[PDB]
Amino acid sequence: VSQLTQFGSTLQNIIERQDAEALNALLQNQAAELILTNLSIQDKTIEEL
Amino acid sequence: ADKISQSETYRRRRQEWEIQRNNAEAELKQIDAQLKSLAVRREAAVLQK
Repeated sequence: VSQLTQFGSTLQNIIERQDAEALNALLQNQAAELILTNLSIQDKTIEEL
Repeated sequence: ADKISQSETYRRRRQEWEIQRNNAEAELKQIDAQLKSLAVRREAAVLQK
């Protein structure tokens, strides 16, 4: 049983790291997609000048 | 002689109407480009939205 509890603690640590890394990967996709509109705005500011 | 002086007075007045008409035409022309710049700015705010 104490061996099982040890597998359960390793498993919980894996659970936490998996989803912290899925959020970490998600944020970079959101940042990459948010950048394109800023590029369009800056280019069109040039046309304003 | 007063006939000639009146003639030249009307001619100088007409030249001043060239100064005024050309000034108005130039101001009108620059306003259109101001509108073009604000159209770019307005659709830039749309892209920011």
